[PDB]
Amino acid sequence: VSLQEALQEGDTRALREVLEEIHPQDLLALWDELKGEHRYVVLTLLPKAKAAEVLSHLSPEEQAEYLKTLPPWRLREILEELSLDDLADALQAVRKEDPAYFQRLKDLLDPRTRAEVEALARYEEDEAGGLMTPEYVAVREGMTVEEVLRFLRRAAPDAETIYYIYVVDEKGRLKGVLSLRDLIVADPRTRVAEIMNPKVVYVRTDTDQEEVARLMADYDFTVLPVVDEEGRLVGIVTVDDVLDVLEAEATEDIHKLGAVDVPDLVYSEAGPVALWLARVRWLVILILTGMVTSSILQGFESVLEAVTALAFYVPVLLGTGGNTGNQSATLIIRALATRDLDLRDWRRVFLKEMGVGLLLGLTLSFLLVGKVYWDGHPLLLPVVGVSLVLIVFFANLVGAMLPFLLRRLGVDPALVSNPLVATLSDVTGLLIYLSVARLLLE
Amino acid sequence: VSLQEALQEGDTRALREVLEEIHPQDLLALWDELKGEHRYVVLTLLPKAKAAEVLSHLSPEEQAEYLKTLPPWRLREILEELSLDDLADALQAVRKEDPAYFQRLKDLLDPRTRAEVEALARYEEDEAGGLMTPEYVAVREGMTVEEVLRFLRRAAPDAETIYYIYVVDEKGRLKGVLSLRDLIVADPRTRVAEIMNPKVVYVRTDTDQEEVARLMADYDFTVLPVVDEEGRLVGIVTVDDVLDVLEAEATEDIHKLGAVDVPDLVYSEAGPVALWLARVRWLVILILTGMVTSSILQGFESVLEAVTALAFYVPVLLGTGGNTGNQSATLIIRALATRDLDLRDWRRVFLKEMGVGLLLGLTLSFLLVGKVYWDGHPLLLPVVGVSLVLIVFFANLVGAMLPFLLRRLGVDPALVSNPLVATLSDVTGLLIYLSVARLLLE
Ligand SMILES: [Mg+2]
Ligand SMILES: [Mg+2]
Ligand SMILES: [Mg+2]
Ligand SMILES: [Mg+2]
Ligand SMILES: [Mg+2]
Ligand SMILES: [Mg+2]
Ligand SMILES: [Mg+2]
Ligand SMILES: [Mg+2]
Ligand SMILES: [Mg+2]
Repeated sequence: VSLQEALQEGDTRALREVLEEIHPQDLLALWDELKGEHRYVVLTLLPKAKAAEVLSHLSPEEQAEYLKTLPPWRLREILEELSLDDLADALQAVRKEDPAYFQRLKDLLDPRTRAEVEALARYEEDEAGGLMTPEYVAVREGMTVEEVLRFLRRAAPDAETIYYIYVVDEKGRLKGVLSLRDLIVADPRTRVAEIMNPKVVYVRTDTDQEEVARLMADYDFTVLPVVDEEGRLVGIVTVDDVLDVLEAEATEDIHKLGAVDVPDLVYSEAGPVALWLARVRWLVILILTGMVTSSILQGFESVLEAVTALAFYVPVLLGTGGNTGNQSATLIIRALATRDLDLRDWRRVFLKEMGVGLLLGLTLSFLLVGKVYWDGHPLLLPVVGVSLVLIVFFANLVGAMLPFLLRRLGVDPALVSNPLVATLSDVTGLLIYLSVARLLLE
Repeated sequence: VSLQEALQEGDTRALREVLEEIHPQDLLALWDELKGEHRYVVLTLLPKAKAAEVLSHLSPEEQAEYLKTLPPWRLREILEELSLDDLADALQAVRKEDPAYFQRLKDLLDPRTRAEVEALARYEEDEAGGLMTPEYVAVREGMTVEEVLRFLRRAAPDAETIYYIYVVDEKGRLKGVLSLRDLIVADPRTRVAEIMNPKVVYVRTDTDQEEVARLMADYDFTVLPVVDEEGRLVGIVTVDDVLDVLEAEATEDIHKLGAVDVPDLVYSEAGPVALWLARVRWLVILILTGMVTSSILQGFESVLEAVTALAFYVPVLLGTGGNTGNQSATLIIRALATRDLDLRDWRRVFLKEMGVGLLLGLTLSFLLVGKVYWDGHPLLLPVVGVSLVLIVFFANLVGAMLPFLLRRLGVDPALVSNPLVATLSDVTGLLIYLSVARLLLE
């Protein structure tokens, strides 16, 4: 963290001596800790490589932000020494802000590369496309080892990775892998179609990130081959590239465990007006059904004017019944995602749960009713116990069987938030404290 | 999914023709879909490799489970053709169940390997140790390229990975990397200390998984070098190995967003008794403070017998106030984790939020109070609006400033669940509907 010295004079000499011995990340680490001036000045000095990298690892918006400021003499320079896949996605960041700057800034790009990027924008950001890089290593089945090792002796600094060589026939279709770990021990005269592997795993141009992701986690890979409608090899996907697709779809899920329902969402980047518009979309439909909570507490007013001396027992009661429905749904929901359990594993849970439900209800009842007495209302004390428990159970069995419900209909169970619960757990959670009090007084 | 044929006869011939052409994973996929008999019989047929693999990818308990049943003539067989790191962790799985079987089963292990694993158990399963594998590639600074490429021509099938060669001096200390991608283009006569990289990133033997994980996501690596107290290179960590550490610490986090507070937790594996003991640890402390919710609704009974005609407005009211505190805490909590925001970023949120809070409260008030009239209680209609709003705000500002609170004291913010909120959001959320009704009647 000494860089903050060879930069205060705004010279040239003492600065360049640093922007060559420090790793891109160190910078990224102290980047959001910089000033609108230093940054605007550093992203125009580090070498072609470093500058490019440090950019691809910036918020999509923070990227296009410095693609409108940075001097045009460096644009046609960075865009090149910048990995293609990282570009494609990054280049798009701009489009969400300036549909013109795109068409224009795009020209600064060499037509030899542009035509390639003019194909990675046609693929969604969900499917393989928006992740696959064309800079791969592809050989032919009718070649030698001494030949492939010599083919990589060159064109090695122009391919995302030469550790996994793919094989394709004349028509361009894939038909086998070829670990370099093998090209090193094999005999220099051996054919390629004899050390290769015909049983190759792949991913279609259109496969949800999550899906693609999973494969590289089970099959313990690091490089997945992307194919097209017919079967031609048109791109590869790196692991450090998908290692993010996780934290992303991971934070997208932790998010939908609240109201917050917006695709890519960061925090430091979003004015109060922004959070508001989204957060309040949900917070509202939620208090539409919750509204019915108080409307029903009305229909049963006749007998309620009798439950006059009590009813103070709807907070602790309707809440604990909610907390339950949560743990339940939480646990099952993530499960459905971790490929643990399934659409066919619902019976098995329904049951398994009934046990935990009535199991808890009892431990809890002893606690609530133990004080529902000591508090000062020994009168009608069954309404409390019979309900808390008759509910904790009825609740845990709701949040537990709901997530499945969605999947049976095709919908990210993550949608079944905690509040969607702490609400429907108030709806039904009340009707019980009513019949368990009405037909407990006549 | 044809395997279910060459297995019904319980023969020998037609079965082994399958357990040779089927990938380990296909099996794992249909493993939890098998019977206590087929499994117990298949894990004794597949070749040394496949059988070993399929085991390392099984719940820690489901592992040690089949290490007490499987025939002893296969144990000293699997435990060998089984990667060391995966063993270490796996062999421990047994220890949490049988402190004897361990000491014993351990014996079937070749002393040459045993002494190696008798060192991977002294490292926590949180720290690097429980993840680092000793089967790495380490060379010396004073060697050539044609020499390292020739050193890998052999001992290639006994190293976790030879794609990233590490350099160390005579005393065994690390001092540079060496990408194979380089050993391929460099001149066969070039020394090692001239194409290597002195600026190497590393991880100490004791570094929380998450921490070690992060590195391999930023520096876009795939192989991290593990060092010891002094600085000697004693192990490496694979990406596909850490790619899990994520989904793990990822699901540990989504879990702590409820009561569910237990380290490694799977679902299919946990008798209602299991879930119960943990889930109910939290659901209890939670309804200890929630208990206070109804005890306070008492202290204000004198004025409450007055609020007879009403008070049915505590469900929709105290709930929406809770839903708010959730979105808040959820968003901020995950942020603290995504390295977005910080312990210094508390002021900027407190403010940013005041806006969103009072912003929402109003949108919401319009909704609640719009019906608090049309419902049939136009009388004292301010108690509803003034509170809902005076609360939505005071709630969102709680769940928003709570996660930081813990971090200021060193505690995984994830602990601040949603229900921990939907409860404290009931405590304070009430006291308001009281002063906003008591000093609104005199
Ligand atoms: Mg894996
Ligand atoms: Mg990439
Ligand atoms: Mg998605
Ligand atoms: Mg999801
Ligand atoms: Mg509640
Ligand atoms: Mg930890
Ligand atoms: Mg990364
Ligand atoms: Mg490993
Ligand atoms: Mg965590």
